Amino acid sequence: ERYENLFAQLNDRREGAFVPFVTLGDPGIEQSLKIIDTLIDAGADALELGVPFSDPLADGPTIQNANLRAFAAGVTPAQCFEMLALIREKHPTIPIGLLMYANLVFNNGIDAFYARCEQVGVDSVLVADVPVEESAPFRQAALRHNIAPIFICPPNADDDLLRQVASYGRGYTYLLSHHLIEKLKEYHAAPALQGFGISSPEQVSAAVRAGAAGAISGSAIVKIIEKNLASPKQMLAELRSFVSAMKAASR
Amino acid sequence: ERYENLFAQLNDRREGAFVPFVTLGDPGIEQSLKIIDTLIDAGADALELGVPFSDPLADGPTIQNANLRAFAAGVTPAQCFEMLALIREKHPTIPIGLLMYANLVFNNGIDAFYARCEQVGVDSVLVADVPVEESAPFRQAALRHNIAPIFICPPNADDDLLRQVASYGRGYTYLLSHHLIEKLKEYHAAPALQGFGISSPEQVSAAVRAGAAGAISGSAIVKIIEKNLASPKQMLAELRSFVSAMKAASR
Amino acid sequence: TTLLNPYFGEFGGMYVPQILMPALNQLEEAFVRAQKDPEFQAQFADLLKNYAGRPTALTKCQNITAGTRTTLYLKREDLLHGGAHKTNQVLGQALLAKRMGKSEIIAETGAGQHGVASALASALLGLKCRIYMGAKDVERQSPNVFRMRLMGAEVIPVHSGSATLKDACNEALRDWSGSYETAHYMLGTAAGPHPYPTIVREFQRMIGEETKAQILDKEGRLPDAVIACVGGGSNAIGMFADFINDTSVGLIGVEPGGHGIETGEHGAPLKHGRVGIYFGMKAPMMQTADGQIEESYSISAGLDFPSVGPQHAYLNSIGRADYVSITDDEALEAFKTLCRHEGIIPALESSHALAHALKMMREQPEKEQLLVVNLSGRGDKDIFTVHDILKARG
Amino acid sequence: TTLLNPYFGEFGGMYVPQILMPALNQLEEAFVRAQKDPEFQAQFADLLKNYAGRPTALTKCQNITAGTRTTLYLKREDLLHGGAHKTNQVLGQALLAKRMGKSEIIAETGAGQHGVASALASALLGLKCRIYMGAKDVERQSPNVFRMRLMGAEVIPVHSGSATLKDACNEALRDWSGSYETAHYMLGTAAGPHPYPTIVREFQRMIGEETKAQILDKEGRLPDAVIACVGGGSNAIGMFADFINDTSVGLIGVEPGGHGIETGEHGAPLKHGRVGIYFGMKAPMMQTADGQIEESYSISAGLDFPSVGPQHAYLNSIGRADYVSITDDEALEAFKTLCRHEGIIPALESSHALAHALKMMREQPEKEQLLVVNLSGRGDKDIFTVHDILKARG
Ligand SMILES: O=C(NCCOP(=O)(O)O)c1ccc(OC(F)(F)F)cc1
Ligand SMILES: O=C(NCCOP(=O)(O)O)c1ccc(OC(F)(F)F)cc1
Ligand SMILES: *Cc1c(COP(=O)(O)O)cnc(C)c1O
Ligand SMILES: *Cc1c(COP(=O)(O)O)cnc(C)c1O
Ligand code: NA
Ligand code: NA
Repeated sequence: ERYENLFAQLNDRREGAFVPFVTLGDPGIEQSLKIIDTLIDAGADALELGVPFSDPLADGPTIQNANLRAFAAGVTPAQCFEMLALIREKHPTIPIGLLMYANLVFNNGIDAFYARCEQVGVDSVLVADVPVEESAPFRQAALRHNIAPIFICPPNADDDLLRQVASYGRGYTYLLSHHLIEKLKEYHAAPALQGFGISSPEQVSAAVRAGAAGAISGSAIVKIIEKNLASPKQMLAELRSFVSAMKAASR
Repeated sequence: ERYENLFAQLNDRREGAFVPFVTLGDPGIEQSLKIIDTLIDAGADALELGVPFSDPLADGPTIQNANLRAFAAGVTPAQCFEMLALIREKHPTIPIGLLMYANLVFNNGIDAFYARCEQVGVDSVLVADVPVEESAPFRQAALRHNIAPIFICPPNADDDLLRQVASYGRGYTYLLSHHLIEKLKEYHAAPALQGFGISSPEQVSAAVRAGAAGAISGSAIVKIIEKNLASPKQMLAELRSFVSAMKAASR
Repeated sequence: TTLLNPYFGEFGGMYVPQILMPALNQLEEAFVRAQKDPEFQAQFADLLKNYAGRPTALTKCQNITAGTRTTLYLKREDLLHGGAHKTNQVLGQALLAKRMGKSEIIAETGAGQHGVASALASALLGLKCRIYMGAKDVERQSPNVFRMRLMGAEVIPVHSGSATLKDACNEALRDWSGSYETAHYMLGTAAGPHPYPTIVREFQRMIGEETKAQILDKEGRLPDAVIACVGGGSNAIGMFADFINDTSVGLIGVEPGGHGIETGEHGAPLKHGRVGIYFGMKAPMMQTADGQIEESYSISAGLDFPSVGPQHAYLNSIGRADYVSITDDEALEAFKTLCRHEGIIPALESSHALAHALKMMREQPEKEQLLVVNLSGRGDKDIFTVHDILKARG
Repeated sequence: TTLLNPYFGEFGGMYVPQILMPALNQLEEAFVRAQKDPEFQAQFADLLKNYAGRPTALTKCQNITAGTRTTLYLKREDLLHGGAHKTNQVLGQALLAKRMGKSEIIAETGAGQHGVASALASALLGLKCRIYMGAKDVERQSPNVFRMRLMGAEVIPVHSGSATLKDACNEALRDWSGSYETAHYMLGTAAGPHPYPTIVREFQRMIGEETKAQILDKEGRLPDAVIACVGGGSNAIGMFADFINDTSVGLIGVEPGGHGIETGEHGAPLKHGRVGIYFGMKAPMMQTADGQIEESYSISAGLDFPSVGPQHAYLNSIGRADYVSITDDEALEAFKTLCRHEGIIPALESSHALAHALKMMREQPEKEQLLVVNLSGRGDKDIFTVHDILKARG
C-alpha cells in the first residue's frame, strides 16, 4: 500500500526513489534510530532494513561488519521489531522493507513472523536465501498479512524467471545491477529498484534513465557509519550529505 | 703354549686359575696399564683383555661403560696393541687372552689380525660374535699364528656342540656359568674356565671343586674401576684386595 | 523445476539466493547425466580402485568382542587414500566439475580434512583449487594447512566474523556465485542445498555396497545393524544407502554428545536441535531460542557441524534409522580400546560410532548380534588431542 | 648345520654369540615349516587381505611424466595399514612367533615406524610386546612412542651408550638370549643374522608378486625397471624378489646420499661402504678405517641404517641389481613434486626411490621406459621435517 502511494507520487513528480539500506541496531539501538531519522530527513523515499543474523551467506564485508557491531551491542530480532514499531510511529507514510534471512522468518513460524511485521507497520520483506522456487509459504504468508514479498531479479534472469518474479512480487522488484526493465513492465511486475554497487549520484540518475523506478544503496551508507564510529555527530552529518546528494540525482 | 705351561704348573700345585677381565684403556691408557700390573701383582694367573668396540652386542652395562670411558680417552685398537706389547715385555709368562668382536678382527684382514697378536705376544683370542659354525677362518688363522682360538660353551650345549668346542678350541674352554665339565674332559677339550657372574671367592672355589681349571671375573673388576674413578690410588688398592681374595680361593 | 526431488519429506530444499539457482540446476543436470553415463562410471571406478585403494577391507574384530555374543566388523575407510572416507566423493565431484567443463574448484574447511581431500583430488585431476578457511582454524590446523599447500591448493584465510568455518562457507558461496561458469563448489558433506545431499550420498554409496557384498561373503547374511558417526552425514549415508531397502538391517547414526547433552555443549542437532533453514537447507540445527545459529561442540573437530544432512532427518522421522549420541569420554574410551585390542588407531570421529557398538555389546553381552561399524577414518591426527587429555588427567 | 643357505655369495651368515644360535636354528626350522604349511599361508593371507588391506593399488602417474616417454607406476604400500610396507612382515613374524608357542615379542626401533608396526601386530595377535628404544630417539619421536603405548606395547628407554638404536639393538638381543623360549625377536629389516634376511624377504615378497600381476594386467608386459629405496633392504627386496628371474627387468636400489657422498654424511654403505661383520652378518657398512661402526645420515630417519641386507650386496656383486644414491635435496624435490602433481604425500624414504625415477625420466625424456617405483610409505609423518627445511630457506 505505502509503496503504491509512493511510486504514484514519485511518478507525478517525474522522479525516481532513493532507498538506503542499513542494519538495525548498528552500531547501537540509539545511534541506529538517529541514523534512520537522518536518512529520512535527508530525503530517503523508502527504507530497507536488515535484522542481524549469525549466518548470512549473502552479505559482503561492509554489511558483515554491521551485523558484528549490532551483535556486539546485544541487538536481537525482538529489539529490532521494537525499533521498527518506533520508526513507524514517527514516520507514517515512508515504505519500510526488511531484508531477512530465512531462519529468522521460519524460526517461530512463518505466519507469526509476517503477522509481527504487519503489527509494527512493515511494508515488505525480502528473504535473501529464499529463491522463487522455495517462496510459496513465504509469499503466501506475506500477502495474508498485507506484506509485500520482494524478489530479486538477477541480470541473467531467463524469461521464466522474469514471469515468476513479475507474478509473485509486490511493492517493488529488486533488480540487481534494462531490457529486463522493459520486459518486467511488459509482465506488469512491481516497479523496479536497482540495487548492488550503487554508491554515486550518477548511478542513481542512470538507473532512472534506464527505466527503473529508483535505486537502493547500502554498503555506501554503512561504510559512512563504520568510518565515523568514534564521531556520532560527524557520522550523521556525513550521512545527511550523502543521502541528499543521492536523492537529488533522482529528481 | 703359555696356557699349557700355566695349567701344568697350577695342577702340580693342586690349584685353580683366577683370570680377571678388563677393557684395555679404561679409564685411560696410563691408568689401565697400572690396573693390569696390579692385577698381576695381586695374583692373576692369566688375563682376558677387551679392545673397545663401537657396536658390542654382547657386553652388559658395566662393560659397556668401560668401552665408553676408553673411547672418551681416545683409545683405538692400534693403541691397544701398543699396550699389549708393553704388557708382554713386562710379564713374559702370564697368558694373555683377548676378547674381540668380529669386525675388529676382520677389518684389515683376519690373517693380519692374528699375525699382529702373535707379534705382540698375545696367547688367545675369543671372538664374541663368531659361533663355532662361522669360526673356520678365525680358528685357522689363529692356529697359523700360534694363537689359541677360544670358544664359549653354553650350559645347555648339546653333545654335538661339546664335541665341536672340544675339537676346535685351544688354551682353555670358556664355560658359561659340571657334567659338561666331565664331558669336556672326555672329549679332550682344553681346560675349562668358568665365567659370567663370578664375583665372590666362594664362586671360585666352587668352580674348582666342580672340576674346572679356574674362573674368570670381569664385571666385578670393572665395577671397582668405575666406583673409584676420582681416586686412582684407592682404585688400585681395592683391585689388589679383590684379586688377592679371589686368587686365594683357588688355592 | 528440478530433475530430482530436492526434499526428503519436509527436509532439504534449495534455500540459496536466486543468483545461485542456475549453478545448482546446472550441477543437478550434470549429475543426472553422469549417473547414466557408462564412461563416467568407469572413470570414477578406475580412480576409486587404482588411486584411492577401493575396495576397502571389512575387518572382523575378535579381540574386542571376546566373552560376548556380538560379532563386530569394521568397514575400513581408514585405509582409503587420504585416511578418511571423504576421498570417495571429492573424486566424484572433481569428475563432475570436469564434465561441466570447469577447471577450478572452490571449497572451505574447518578441521581441514575436507580441504586436504579437495586438494588431493584437484592435484590429481589438474584442477585449480582454492580453499577458504577461517583464520582461527588456519591457526589450530597448521598440519592440514601445509598439506593443502603442498598439494598446490590456494588456502585463503578469511578473517571476517568469528572466522569460524561459517565465515568461509559463505566466502566460498560468494565466490561461486560469480565464478560458477568456470569453478565448481565442492561441498564437504551430505548437506547443503539440493543436489548436494543426493550427490554426496551417491558418491559415497560404495561404502554400503561393498559392506553388503563383503558381509554376505563372510557371514552369509546381512548385518543386524550398521553404525556410523554423524557430523554432516556423508559417511553414514554412504554406509546406510544400499541397506535402506533391507528392512531387517538397523541403521544407527551417532551424533557427538560432547560434554553431555544436558550441558548444552554437544553436536547433536538431529535429536536435540530444532528444525531451521540455513546453509541452503531445511534441517534440524543448533540454534538459539530466537533463531541464531548456535555453536556445536565435540572433542572431534570433524563432528563439529551445527546441523545435519536432510536425508538423515527424514530417515529418523519415519523410523527407518535411529540416532543416538556418544560423549567425548565414551569416544575416548573407544579410541583407546581399539588401539590396544585390534592395533588400529581410529579417528576420534569414527570412535563415536565404535563407542556405541561397544555399548550395544556391553549392555547386553548375551544378545546375539552381527554389527558393522563404519570406521570412517584413521586417528593418527588425533594422537596429540588424546595425549593432552590423558596427561591433563595424570 | 642349517636347513637353508645362510649366505648370498660372501654376504650374510650368523655372526652371533654361541648362546643365540639355538634361537636362530629354532626360528629357521619354524619358518621352513610354516612355508610348507597351507594353513599358515592361509592365515597370513587372511590377515594381509582383511586386516592390512592387500592387495595394494598400482597407480599410474600420468601428470608427473607429461611430455616424456616414461610411463610411471607407483606400488602403493603407503595404503597398507600402518602407512608403510613394514606391516607385511611383522604380521608374518608374529604368526611365526605363535607357531613356536611364544606369547611375547621383543623389538627395537629408531625412527619408530618398526616399533609401531611391531606394536600393532602384537596387539592384533595377542602378543606381549616390549620395544627397546634409545633415550635420544624416544625424545625425537614422541608421536611414534605414544602410538606404541596406545597399542599396549611396553616401550623401554635404554640410556646406555650414545643411546642410538645400536644400544637398543643389543639390549633387545641380550633380552632375547635369555627369553627366546617364550619371546620372539622381531627384526625390522632384511638384514641381521640368518634366517632373518630370508624370512623378511619372503614375508615382503607379495609386493613384487602383486606388482607383476598388476603391471601385466595393465600394460601386458613386465617393467623395464622396478625402483626402491634401501635403508635395511626389506621393501626393496620385497619388490625385487619375484622379478629376480626375469632378467629383462632392471632392479634399482636407492640408498640415501644425505648431504652428498663426498661429504661423508650419507647412508650409502652398499656402494660407498666397506664389507665388515656386525649385527650378526657380513655385509657392507659405514665404518672407520680401523673398524669402528660409523654413523649414517639422511634427511629420512628411516634410511638411517649403517649397513644393508646381505642379499642386496650379493645382487649388486653379480650385476643383477644396480644401486645408486639420492641426496636430501633430490628426495625433497621428489616429495614436493608428487604432492603437487599426483595428490600423494610420499614418505621421505620412498621419495628417494621416486627421485631416481624422476632422474631417469628427466635425463633422457625421449627414452621409452616403463618404470615402477615402490612407494614404501606415506609421508604425513614427514610434513614437519619438510616444513622446517623450507621455512629455514625462506
Ligand atoms: O539490499 C541489499 N543490498 C543493498 C545495497 O547493495 P550494496 O549497495 O552493494 O550494499 C541486499 C539484498 C539482498 C542480499 O542478498 C543477496 F545478495 F543474496 F541477494 C544482500 C544485500
Ligand atoms: O669374558 C668376558 N666376561 C668375563 C666375566 O663375565 P662377568 O664377570 O659377568 O662380567 C665375556 C666373554 C664373552 C662375551 O660375549 C658373550 F656374552 F656374547 F659371550 C662377553 C663377556
Ligand atoms: C569428515 C569426517 C567425518 C564427518 O563427516 P560426515 O560427513 O558426517 O561423514 C567423520 N569421520 C571422518 C574420519 C571424517 O574425516
Ligand atoms: C622402514 C621404511 C623404509 C626403510 O626400510 P627398508 O627395510 O630398507 O625397506 C623405507 N620406507 C618406509 C616408508 C619405511 O617405513
Ligand atoms: Na552435526
Ligand atoms: Na643402509
